[PDB]
Amino acid sequence: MDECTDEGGRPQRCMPEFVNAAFNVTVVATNTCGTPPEEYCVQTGVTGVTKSCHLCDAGQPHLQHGAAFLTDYNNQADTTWWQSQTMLAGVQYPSSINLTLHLGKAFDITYVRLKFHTSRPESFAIYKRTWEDGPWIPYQYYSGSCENTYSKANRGFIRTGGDEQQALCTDEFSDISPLTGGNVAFSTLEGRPSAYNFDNSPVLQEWVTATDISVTLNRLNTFGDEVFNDPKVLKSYYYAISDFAVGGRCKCNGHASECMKNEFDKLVCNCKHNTYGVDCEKCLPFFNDRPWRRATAESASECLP
Amino acid sequence: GCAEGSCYPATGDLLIGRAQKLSVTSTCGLHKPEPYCIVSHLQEDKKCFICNSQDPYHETLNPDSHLIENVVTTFAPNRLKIWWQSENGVENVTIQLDLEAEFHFTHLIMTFKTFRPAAMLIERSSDFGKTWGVYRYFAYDCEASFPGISTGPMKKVDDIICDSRYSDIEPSTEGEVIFRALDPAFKIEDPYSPRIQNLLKITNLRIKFVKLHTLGDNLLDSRMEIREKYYYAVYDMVVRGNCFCYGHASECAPVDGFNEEVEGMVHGHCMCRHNTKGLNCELCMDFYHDLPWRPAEGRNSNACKKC
Amino acid sequence: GLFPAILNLATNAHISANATCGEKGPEMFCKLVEHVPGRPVRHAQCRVCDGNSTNPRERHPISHAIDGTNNWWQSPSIQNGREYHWVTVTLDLRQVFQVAYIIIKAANAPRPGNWILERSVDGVKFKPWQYYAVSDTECLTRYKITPRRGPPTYRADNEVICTSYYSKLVPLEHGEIHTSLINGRPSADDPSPQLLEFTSARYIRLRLQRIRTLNADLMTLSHRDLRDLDPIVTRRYYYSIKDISVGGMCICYGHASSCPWDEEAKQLQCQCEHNTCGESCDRCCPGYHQQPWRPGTISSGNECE
Ligand SMILES: *[C@@H]1O[C@H](CO)[C@@H](O)[C@H](O)[C@H]1NC(C)=O
Ligand SMILES: *[C@@H]1O[C@H](CO)[C@@H](O)[C@H](O)[C@H]1NC(C)=O
Ligand SMILES: *[C@@H]1O[C@H](CO)[C@@H](O)[C@H](O)[C@H]1NC(C)=O
Ligand SMILES: *[C@@H]1O[C@H](CO)[C@@H](O)[C@H](O)[C@H]1NC(C)=O
Ligand SMILES: [Ca+2]
Repeated sequence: MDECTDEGGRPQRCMPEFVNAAFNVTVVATNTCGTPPEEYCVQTGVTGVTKSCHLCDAGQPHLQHGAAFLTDYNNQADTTWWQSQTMLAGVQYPSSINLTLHLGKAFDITYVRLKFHTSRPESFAIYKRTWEDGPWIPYQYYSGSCENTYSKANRGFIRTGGDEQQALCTDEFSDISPLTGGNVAFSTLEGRPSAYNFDNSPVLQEWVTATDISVTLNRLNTFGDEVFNDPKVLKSYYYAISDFAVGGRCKCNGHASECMKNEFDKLVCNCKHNTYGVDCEKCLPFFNDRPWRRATAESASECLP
Repeated sequence: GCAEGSCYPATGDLLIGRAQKLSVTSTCGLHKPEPYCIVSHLQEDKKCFICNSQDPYHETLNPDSHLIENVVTTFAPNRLKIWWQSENGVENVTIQLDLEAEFHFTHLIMTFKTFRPAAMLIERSSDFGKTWGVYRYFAYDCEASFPGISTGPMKKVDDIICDSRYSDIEPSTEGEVIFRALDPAFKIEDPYSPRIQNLLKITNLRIKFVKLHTLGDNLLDSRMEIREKYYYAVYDMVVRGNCFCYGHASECAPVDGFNEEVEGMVHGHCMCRHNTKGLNCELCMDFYHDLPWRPAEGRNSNACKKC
Repeated sequence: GLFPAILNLATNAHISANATCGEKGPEMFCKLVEHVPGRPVRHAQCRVCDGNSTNPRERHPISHAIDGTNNWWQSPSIQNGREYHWVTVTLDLRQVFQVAYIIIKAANAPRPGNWILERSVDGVKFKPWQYYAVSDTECLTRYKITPRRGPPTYRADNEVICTSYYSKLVPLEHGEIHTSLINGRPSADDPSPQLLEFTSARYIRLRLQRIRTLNADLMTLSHRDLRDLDPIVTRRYYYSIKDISVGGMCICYGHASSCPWDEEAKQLQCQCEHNTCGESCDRCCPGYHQQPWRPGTISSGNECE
């Protein structure tokens, strides 16, 4: 749907391509090993190394574990994984180790996925950014201590007619079952009562919009050896995610085909239907015949002169 | 600051150096080898082969060995092709760990081959088999396998319960069973008391099999010609623990009389510091009997005072 | 008495496909949330499906489903049409067996959400065995069947249940489905006579009607224009099956030892041993009018005296 009008005089709704929202973009992470010479190793079943007690080095690309390896082609021949600092830094806070993706425009994010290289964190969550420099709201809460960590009901659900914007807490990924390449995925329209009629739901349309996405790794799942505080035990727990998968489209509210990076070094929607703006939110001043509306499937949502 | 404060011994794998100390009443490849395979084999062009466990495993000469004493952790990239294979139609299978002295056990991970066993339980022995405790119960159906055992969330740190979180029906891709003696979050604090110490120190760990998953095809017959579809098999089991020293030294020297010039084993003899004596440093040494023995916690050395 | 040896019924049987990609020229399929493996340099993350090409990996027909050692066929990408949600797979065993279990595992797609397991004896009438849905709620709304609670158990020998535990999206890659028909039944040890025909069929139909979705299609849908959909957002949705292995016993009441292939009739039939009679070991020879013919049991062969 990269066209405005095919054969008729009136145009139709035009949607952008479903390109990945994390490809070839640098993600900012609070922590990153490599400048400190630090060794670590756990049960080596993840890869097959005899000990895997090597070091994180920033100067060695073949040994670095920074945020660059997080987003990439995700080739199955040689996966690239970002690794945080181990428990030597003591990763258990009221705060957390947070990594945030910057996009520069509102994107129609549909799903979020992660590929845990080493283990699923016991308690972690992923956050939103409705508008630039705006407040954060969460997608979903994965924790085995829903009532203790976030004080929320485990395996929560939203009934019909309720506030579907509010997130939930569930223990779907709490036990470290895969221990290698753990797949966790969340979709924006999962469990929403108004999902079927989402095209006529203003609340979902605004809520699904996102500019930046961050993950709050609250608690790191541990075997239970933290009591001894052994140095080998201390370095045997860490965070490692190999793929940061998030899907979305350049949200111009269905009034543009493609978004092109102009000389301002910022993305702008090539708005059609006599509109201009970051998301085609306003029609041209000469074309204020009718109020602006979302590009519904049935209608075209154009601005007459 | 081991001398000024307290340093705890490093925790490592137990199987390294203890591979020969494995026992089980279920091993294929006996004096009469027999075929053993399961439905839905994908990566192998041939359906299955013959178990031959009369020789220790070799990369090329003996690639079909399935002894319990040859299975190790992922030491080599050939981890995918080393494991032990049980017999046909076995319901009471048991494996155990043999320890020279009392060790500390906290958790074990076993990567199964075909199916997580229907019934799984751990048997505890803190006095070299004189008593027989239990850790936890795993069952596909708790009441069917272990009736009278509570099922659900955590109740107590040291309470035996039955959980189905590790007895699923889709373990083919090297599925493993997670067990933790001490909960990551349900532990209020570290008493370091005999109540928790006697419930954590282990002389001979015991793993028992009570049931095996059935796909329904073998429930209509009692013939030996079809029992080979169902069997237990573990890619690798790893047990992490440390030499018990009451928090005096951060390491244990190799056991005397052992000539293993390898890096990785975990011993059970602690050198004595802060004026103490004994195999595990359980008593103050000479001229320092003035104060009673006390454990070392945090930065408190709690060294025995001179008489 | 003595059932014949186990044989994989799916290996030597014919399989029919309702629709597979590649038969309509080239076809472009993008993995749901992830990129293509890096063998072809490919920013547009679709491997080219094909049906008539020189590269074996390009072609993905159903002739690689069971007979292939490790391969798969994928349903055509919905960009061709929305009607491709309903795809049926037929298992042509050519003879009536005693099916005990079925194994289905995907290759590069989530396990199908809504799909039925229909049996057949006469080749015309089809009776389903188990019902599958994306959620336990969908079982009551769509199939009007109460889903089972906790572990999948049978309250009756001939009961039919709707199980959603095998439709979870968590096993995104190589998701597995293990269906049992005897375990958990009240007459589990002794196969009840009514359970015999319930577990006996000649054709097993793997009717797939709905694909498991991450709400990608629901984000962009056009009810008014059903023939105009965004190719990119729908190319990520398709079925994929890589193994339909099935096992069972020959239906001759366990009065044989094996079921070797017969060159005379091109059919697989057990031998009529243990003093049995008839072409299919389903009768007793003349001279035993005192004892009417009846099938044997597990405990004894029940000779025709
Ligand atoms: C990412 O974008 C930059 C900007 O042009 C380009 O130079 C680089 O090659 C791109 N890398 C990938 C992997 O697409
Ligand atoms: C297992 O059980 C069978 C019969 O129930 C018995 O003959 C056999 O000795 C048992 N073996 C073990 C190791 O318990
Ligand atoms: C396409 O496939 C058909 C069979 O499905 C074949 O007859 C035809 O030659 C093929 N077209 C080619 C190879 O160009
Ligand atoms: C076979 O597929 C077509 C679409 O290609 C669909 O309309 C039809 O319903 C399917 N067959 C059955 C029996 O559902
Ligand atoms: Ca990567």
